[PDB]
Amino acid sequence: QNFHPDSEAAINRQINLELYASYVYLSMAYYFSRDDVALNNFSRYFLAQSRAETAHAEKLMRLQNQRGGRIRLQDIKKPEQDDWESGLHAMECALLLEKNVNQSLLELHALASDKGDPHLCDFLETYYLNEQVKSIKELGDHVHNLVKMGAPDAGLAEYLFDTHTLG
Amino acid sequence: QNFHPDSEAAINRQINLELYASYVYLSMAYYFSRDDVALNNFSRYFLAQSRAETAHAEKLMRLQNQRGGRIRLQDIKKPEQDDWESGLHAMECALLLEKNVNQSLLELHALASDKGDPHLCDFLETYYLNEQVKSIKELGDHVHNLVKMGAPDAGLAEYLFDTHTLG
Amino acid sequence: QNFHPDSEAAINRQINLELYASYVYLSMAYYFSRDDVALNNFSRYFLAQSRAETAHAEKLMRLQNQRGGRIRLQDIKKPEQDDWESGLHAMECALLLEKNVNQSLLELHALASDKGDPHLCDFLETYYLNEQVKSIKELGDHVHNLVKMGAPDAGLAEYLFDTHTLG
Amino acid sequence: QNFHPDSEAAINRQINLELYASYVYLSMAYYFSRDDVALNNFSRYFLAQSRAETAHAEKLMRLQNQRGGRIRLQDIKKPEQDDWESGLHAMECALLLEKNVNQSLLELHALASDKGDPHLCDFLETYYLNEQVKSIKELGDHVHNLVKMGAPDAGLAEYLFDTHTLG
Amino acid sequence: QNFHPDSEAAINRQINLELYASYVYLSMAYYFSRDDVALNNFSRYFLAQSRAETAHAEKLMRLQNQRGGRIRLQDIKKPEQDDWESGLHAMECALLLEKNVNQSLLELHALASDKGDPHLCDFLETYYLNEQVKSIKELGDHVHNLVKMGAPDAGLAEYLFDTHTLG
Amino acid sequence: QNFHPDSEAAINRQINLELYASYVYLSMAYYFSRDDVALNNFSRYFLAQSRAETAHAEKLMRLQNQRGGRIRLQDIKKPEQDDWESGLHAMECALLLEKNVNQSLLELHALASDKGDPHLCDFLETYYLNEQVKSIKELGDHVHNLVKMGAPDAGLAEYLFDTHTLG
Amino acid sequence: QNFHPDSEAAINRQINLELYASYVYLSMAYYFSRDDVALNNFSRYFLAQSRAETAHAEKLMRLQNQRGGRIRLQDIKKPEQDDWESGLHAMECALLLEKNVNQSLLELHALASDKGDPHLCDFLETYYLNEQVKSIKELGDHVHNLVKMGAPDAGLAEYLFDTHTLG
Ligand SMILES: [Cl-]
Ligand SMILES: [Cl-]
Ligand SMILES: [Cl-]
Ligand SMILES: [Cl-]
Ligand SMILES: [Cl-]
Ligand SMILES: [Cl-]
Ligand SMILES: [Cl-]
Ligand SMILES: [Cl-]
Ligand SMILES: [Cl-]
Ligand SMILES: [Cl-]
Ligand SMILES: [Cl-]
Ligand SMILES: [Cl-]
Ligand SMILES: [Cl-]
Ligand SMILES: [Cl-]
Ligand SMILES: [Cl-]
Ligand SMILES: [Cl-]
Ligand SMILES: [Cl-]
Ligand SMILES: [Cl-]
Ligand SMILES: [Cl-]
Ligand SMILES: [Cl-]
Ligand SMILES: [Cl-]
Ligand SMILES: [Fe+3]
Ligand SMILES: [Fe+3]
Ligand SMILES: [Fe+3]
Ligand SMILES: [Fe+3]
Ligand SMILES: [Fe+3]
Ligand SMILES: [Fe+3]
Ligand SMILES: [Fe+3]
Ligand SMILES: [Fe+3]
Ligand SMILES: [Fe+3]
Ligand SMILES: [Fe+3]
Ligand SMILES: [Fe+3]
Ligand SMILES: [Fe+3]
Ligand SMILES: [Fe+3]
Ligand SMILES: [Fe+3]
Ligand SMILES: [Mg+2]
Ligand SMILES: [Mg+2]
Ligand SMILES: [Mg+2]
Ligand SMILES: [Mg+2]
Ligand SMILES: [Mg+2]
Ligand SMILES: [Mg+2]
Ligand SMILES: [Mg+2]
Ligand SMILES: [Mg+2]
Ligand SMILES: [Mg+2]
Ligand SMILES: [Mg+2]
Ligand SMILES: [Mg+2]
Ligand SMILES: [Mg+2]
Ligand SMILES: [Mg+2]
Ligand SMILES: [Mg+2]
Ligand SMILES: [Mg+2]
Ligand SMILES: [Mg+2]
Ligand SMILES: [Mg+2]
Ligand SMILES: [Mg+2]
Ligand SMILES: [Mg+2]
Ligand SMILES: [Mg+2]
Ligand SMILES: [Mg+2]
Ligand SMILES: [Mg+2]
Ligand SMILES: [Mg+2]
Ligand SMILES: [Mg+2]
Ligand SMILES: [Mg+2]
Repeated sequence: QNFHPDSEAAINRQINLELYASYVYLSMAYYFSRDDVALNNFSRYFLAQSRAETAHAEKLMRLQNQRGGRIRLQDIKKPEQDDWESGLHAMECALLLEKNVNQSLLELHALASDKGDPHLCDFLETYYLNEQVKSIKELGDHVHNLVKMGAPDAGLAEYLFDTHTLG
Repeated sequence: QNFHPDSEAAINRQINLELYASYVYLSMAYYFSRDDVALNNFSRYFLAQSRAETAHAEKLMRLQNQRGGRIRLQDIKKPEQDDWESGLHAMECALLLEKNVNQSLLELHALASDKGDPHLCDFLETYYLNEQVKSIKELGDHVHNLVKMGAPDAGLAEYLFDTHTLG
Repeated sequence: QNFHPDSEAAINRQINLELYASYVYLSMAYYFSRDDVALNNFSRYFLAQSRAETAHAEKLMRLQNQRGGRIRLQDIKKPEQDDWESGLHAMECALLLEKNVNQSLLELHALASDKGDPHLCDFLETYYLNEQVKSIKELGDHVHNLVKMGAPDAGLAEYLFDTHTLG
Repeated sequence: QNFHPDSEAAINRQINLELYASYVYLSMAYYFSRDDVALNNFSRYFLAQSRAETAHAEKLMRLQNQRGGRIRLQDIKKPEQDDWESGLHAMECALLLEKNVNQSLLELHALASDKGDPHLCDFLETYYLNEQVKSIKELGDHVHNLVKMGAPDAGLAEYLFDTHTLG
Repeated sequence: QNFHPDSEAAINRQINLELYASYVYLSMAYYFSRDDVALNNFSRYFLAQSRAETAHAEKLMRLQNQRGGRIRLQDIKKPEQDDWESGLHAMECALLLEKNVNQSLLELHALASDKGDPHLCDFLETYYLNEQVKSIKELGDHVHNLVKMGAPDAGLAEYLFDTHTLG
Repeated sequence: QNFHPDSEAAINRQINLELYASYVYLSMAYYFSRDDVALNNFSRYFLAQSRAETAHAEKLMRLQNQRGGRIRLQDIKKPEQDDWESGLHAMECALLLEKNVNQSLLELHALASDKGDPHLCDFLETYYLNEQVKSIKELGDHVHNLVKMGAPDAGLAEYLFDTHTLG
Repeated sequence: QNFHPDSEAAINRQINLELYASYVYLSMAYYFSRDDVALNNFSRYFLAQSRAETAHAEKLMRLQNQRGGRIRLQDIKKPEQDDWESGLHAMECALLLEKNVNQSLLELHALASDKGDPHLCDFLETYYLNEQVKSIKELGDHVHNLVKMGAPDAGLAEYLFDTHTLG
């Protein structure tokens, strides 16, 4: 009922994007536990983000079931890098990822609005759009502090941020 | 130390296979919560399996870090089906998946043995090989009961199994 | 005192028979946990019976010591089958076993009576004869329900009995 | 999977040997509660060993089921003696029994290694090989103390050992 | 009802025998607290036996009342010795006493059986015959340990038995 | 049983090496509590490592006893330095020590494998090989952070590491 | 301040002697857990002594740091024997060791007195001299009881001492 085929397909694309985001954060988490990086609170922070993205994907999969759509899964692409370079660079990449996921969600909302699907609009507003705003804000805060502190080249910056903000 | 490049690569392949298994089980979980399947304990059972496979993948990623190897992630391929057909068919597919993952782990163990890597052999024996045996046994039990009960065509079989064994 | 050599020997034969019964039930327990049988409550039920028969044997061994007799152990023969065929067939075999053990106990009681051994008669009446009656009754109940339900050929019967009576 | 027929048969032989060990210890337990031996802590010690051997047998029976093998039970032979002669002699016989069971387990491990069965090797290493080493050590300790104390001919030795080490 | 005069008289004889046994054990208890014996746990052990025999006598007196018989008390004869010689000798005398009391109870049971008095037979089987078997076994155990330890001439034997088995 | 003389000797050499490692860490602990070093959490960290190495030595001494080998102790050589120079240098020396101890353990495992001693192989895999991997990883993490922070010449680096990672 | 170079060197010699004493007691502890000695409370007693000597060494190392001295470690020599012969012989060797350590401490006190170092004198009096007196007294008590009991040749003596004084 009131579930447009374009919306079903767009939900499936968003599911894949959320799973991709989860994979990016998983990669980041295990980069920070390398013996040549060893920033354990950066690691835990990104692991927590990874698990949150899996929950984001699952809520959309539940939505598809609830609305009578058909979940169509696609390959989860590997992240763009295996070496994330530094705490600052990972934070900057996460910030860009969240902005890109946000743009996809806003396009999905525009599609739902065009199709007159208020249930889908409310779902996105309730569980996704403000979560994205908060995440983009948090990551921007972290990027700003790391830059001001002199990361990645100032030897104390990422260590101090790991042990005081993320710990 | 004592970490052969062939082993590093084989660990990365096993990481990908564990993530694939997690994805298969996630797909199965959300198949069973469709409005035309609606077997909620099959759904929860496979969701729990999915989360266990993610843990399997993470332990190998930790092993790579601990040994000084480099994690190299690859695309997580989508599962072979989106429509898993029945509770019995999903159980049979899970059984085959676990046997295939087991064969990969036994090949990894043979490689570790050939390279004289007792730490890697013990890691596989401690966390993987018996887990696989138990999982293959459990799934075989479930397949047998579903077949004997008359699944998928006997209308009460999958429902009764959902509500008594998996619930 | 008042302990006839025929009674000493008959007690030793009964010890062996109780140990045999324990072995039969152990075999049954592990038949029901095969991956092609997988009736876990049948398995637990027969395992509990096995442990009870070991206790039956030990009480007779204690009796021999208390009365000044000499325990003389013999081989414990393997059970008649390794494949118990079905839940119904195992229950029917257990019923026959308990009737046979009961007949042996009643012959032992008749011998004790003939030898004027009231301590031995009371021992059998107190710990064995009513236990056997209760066990034969319980197994007869189980056989009747399984037969009426359509076991072994009705696919739901043994499963439902496992999950509702024995569970 | 990866379960060699020679291994299936060797597991069945080991099951029988563990059940035999349990029977030997049961015989010993009830020897020590004779009115002409009356060493109640020797009795309890060997009864506890008997129950441990039954658990050893059951774990192998479970392994057979888990791996898809077929349990094939054989007669449990009676112990070599019904009169165990003394506390020292029983301890010496138990020590020899455990060494013989250990040799059988090491042959089983060598077979599993030859067949490339790391799951079976790990199973034996995890639950059997160190248990055997500890048991052989404990029994050797007990034999040494009993010999030094003058057992069986020094009238106080077995009594004092019963009441201070085993009690 | 169904209470034969021969049984009434035999119950009265058994009452007297139980009271005699209580007196023997009282004498033994106070022998072991002499300043030239001073085995306080032998003393407590026999005092406990004395009190148990008084209970045995009282239960028969209650039986007489319950059945409508007439209690006819007789002198309680003094024990055969006032000097019980040693811990071993007292244990051996207690063993003989319990065997003699057992023979009297078995004769009483035979009389009750001949008179068709199942209530009296059951009373003896329930409260007397197995108690006697257990007591004869316990005393035989104690005699055996004391003999093997070298009592009464080995200076440490009775002391060690007092402080470890009876204490 | 199955305990090769070469293995007995190699175990004794490993005992000595573990005791040496304990001594190195004890020296390091008391270097960091000098009035001209005064890094109390470096001190506590290395003291904890010292106590862990003593436990490593004791477990091998117990193994020798359990297997019937003869412990043969040798002088514990003093550490290579009394002045450990800096927090970074001590961490780098500890890392090299643990790699050297690891290589000795892997040689011991290879010897045990060659001699067909699965109990010894499992002992090393269970209690030593993964402990070494974890320790080498931890020390590598610490070295990396100290280097990146600018230790030993950056005046705040070792102090901050002491007070945030090791405290 | 007021810390003479002769005192610094003598403290370093005493550190080494305390570590040697700890090693002697460690050797003794593991002698008593051999399968041909098996005196578990002798073993625990000497293990506790070993740990106490390590604490004695550490307190002197702390003293060196507190006073601004330089700890200079030396090899810890192996104990004089690996086979300690008997419980009595080990106790006699421990008694001689403690007397020798006491003489070294009294020489250290005489040196501190000659150098006008009341802090060092008080340190020795507070933590070492009375501890040594108590230890020499305790070991003398143990030697006396073992000798009087007939150790090592009286088969019950060391066993009884293990189970009553040290247990
Ligand atoms: Cl908000
Ligand atoms: Cl921030
Ligand atoms: Cl900086
Ligand atoms: Cl298991
Ligand atoms: Cl099942
Ligand atoms: Cl149906
Ligand atoms: Cl009833
Ligand atoms: Cl029923
Ligand atoms: Cl049916
Ligand atoms: Cl152990
Ligand atoms: Cl012992
Ligand atoms: Cl003796
Ligand atoms: Cl009883
Ligand atoms: Cl006794
Ligand atoms: Cl004596
Ligand atoms: Cl780990
Ligand atoms: Cl770190
Ligand atoms: Cl700085
Ligand atoms: Cl004092
Ligand atoms: Cl003492
Ligand atoms: Cl002696
Ligand atoms: Fe998201
Ligand atoms: Fe996000
Ligand atoms: Fe897995
Ligand atoms: Fe799996
Ligand atoms: Fe029975
Ligand atoms: Fe039965
Ligand atoms: Fe066993
Ligand atoms: Fe055993
Ligand atoms: Fe009585
Ligand atoms: Fe009595
Ligand atoms: Fe170590
Ligand atoms: Fe280490
Ligand atoms: Fe000391
Ligand atoms: Fe000392
Ligand atoms: Mg960190
Ligand atoms: Mg690609
Ligand atoms: Mg709106
Ligand atoms: Mg809203
Ligand atoms: Mg977020
Ligand atoms: Mg349902
Ligand atoms: Mg594809
Ligand atoms: Mg292992
Ligand atoms: Mg699993
Ligand atoms: Mg079931
Ligand atoms: Mg046969
Ligand atoms: Mg029964
Ligand atoms: Mg006893
Ligand atoms: Mg035979
Ligand atoms: Mg054992
Ligand atoms: Mg006394
Ligand atoms: Mg008279
Ligand atoms: Mg009694
Ligand atoms: Mg500090
Ligand atoms: Mg040197
Ligand atoms: Mg191995
Ligand atoms: Mg470590
Ligand atoms: Mg002992
Ligand atoms: Mg030397
Ligand atoms: Mg002391």
